Amino acid sequence: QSVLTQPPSASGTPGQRVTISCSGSSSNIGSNYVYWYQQLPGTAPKLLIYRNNQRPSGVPDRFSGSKSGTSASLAISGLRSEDEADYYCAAWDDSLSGRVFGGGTKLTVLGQPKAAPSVTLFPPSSEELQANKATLVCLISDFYPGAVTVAWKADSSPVKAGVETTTPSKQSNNKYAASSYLSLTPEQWKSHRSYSCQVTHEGSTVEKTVAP
Amino acid sequence: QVQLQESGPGLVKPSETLSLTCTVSGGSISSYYWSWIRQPPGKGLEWIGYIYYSGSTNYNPSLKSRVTISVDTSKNQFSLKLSSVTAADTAVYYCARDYYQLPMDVWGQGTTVTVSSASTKGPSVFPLAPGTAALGCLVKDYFPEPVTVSWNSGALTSGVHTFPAVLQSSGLYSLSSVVTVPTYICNVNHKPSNTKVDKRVEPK
Amino acid sequence: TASWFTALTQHGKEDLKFPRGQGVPINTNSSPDDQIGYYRRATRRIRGGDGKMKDLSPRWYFYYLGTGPEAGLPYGANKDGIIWVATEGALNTPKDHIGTRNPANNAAIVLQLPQGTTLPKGFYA
Repeated sequence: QSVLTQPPSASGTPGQRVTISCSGSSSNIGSNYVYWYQQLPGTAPKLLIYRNNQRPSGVPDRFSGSKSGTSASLAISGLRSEDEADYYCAAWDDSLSGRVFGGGTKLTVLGQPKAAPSVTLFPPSSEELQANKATLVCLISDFYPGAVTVAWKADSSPVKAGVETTTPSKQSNNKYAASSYLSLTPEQWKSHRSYSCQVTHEGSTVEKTVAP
Repeated sequence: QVQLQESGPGLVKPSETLSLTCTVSGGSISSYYWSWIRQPPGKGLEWIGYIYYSGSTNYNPSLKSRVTISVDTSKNQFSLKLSSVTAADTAVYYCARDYYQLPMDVWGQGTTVTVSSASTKGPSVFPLAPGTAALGCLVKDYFPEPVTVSWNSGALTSGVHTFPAVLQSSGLYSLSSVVTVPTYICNVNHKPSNTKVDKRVEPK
Repeated sequence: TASWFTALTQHGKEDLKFPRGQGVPINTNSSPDDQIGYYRRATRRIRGGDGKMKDLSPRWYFYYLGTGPEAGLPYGANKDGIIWVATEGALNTPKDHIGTRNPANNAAIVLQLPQGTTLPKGFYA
């Protein structure tokens, strides 16, 4: 090898232990140090382990690293929901004369209660309708798990075109939130007598209606 | 105390040359190793190279054909030069430092750079009129990323969620920022077009 | 610090010297062309329990030719604290393909000299 191979995902129950693997060759792990990094969504990587098993100041002592042969491992005891992040292994490579990363491992911590989403549908602004444009903004937030389907209705009629939607992302209180947009010409907004945003999650469904 | 900050272009036409620089405040260049790391949207990290004593260099051989990293001890900064940039070079670019035995112990915020023939365009912002109500403002039609949205000059943070932008078929981005509250003016900042636009949120 | 090998401690009072053809640390991943470089002396200041500064035994670090703190020094350039070594049959070329060591990447190699190497007085591992 000349690259580092990690499993793409991992998960575990809080309060317990989970480990992440990292496989390399004699040119990297088999000859040099291994270091680990944690990357929370939207942030830069943070050094967790250096020199195979040493902990920088501030890193919780529940993080533990090890190396043997051409493989390295990152152990996490007493799992906490705040440990949900991406984890990278990295090492120097003598063949490439450069530093090489692993693919990364998505860690998912479980045990979070299931919460219903809060959906808000916005009408087009008067300023937007002035510029001969009209957009419906359906905002979804405060739900777990992160599975959601959005349906748009135009006077009890389904609408497929002009629908753009986002993938559920994490918010500050460690829940999920997503948004959906409905591009519309001003005539169509005034034309129909009602527009609806239908969000389905855990089978439950919330529907918000807007009319000019 | 040591903090890093990347700066440079947010958009570069294909086949041109990417040129970012990183400014070190709270410490000096000294004899430390100063790296460049990039990460495409949704993908993994990739090490570009670092520079250290006597301006010595080490590059990832995959990018070695096109990369050039320099340092300037006077300005307390080091720069990246990536030539003949393709679409595969669109990523968030980080600078980092190796402090003796701790590699890449301090990172910068990372600056988003996109490679595209399209031109920069400032966004059109529109108010999202409203025991707890929700309000916000719509950042529509802009290129490229990112757009940073503050609320009441950064004084409002609680209940604020700036959703990830959406990519329309026209090639323009659009997002929305929302605040939960029982005067509110959102501030939109588009660096690539140098536009700071504020908007009142008038109830209806 | 940036040296690929450990230090050679100076216990006595004389400085580090080697006859011609000796002094180069063994490196399996280097070619007979590479076996040529220099040593560099360094002293240390310690603070004992007496609260008074004390000098420790000086240490010498090997650096391949054209690399390290004296990378821009030609072989044989007389200077106190720097001595030169070479194995017969090695080229006088800066070995930047070997470079220096990053303490964040790997450890320092245990400095080993082959059997039959002559060390001055006060020098022993």
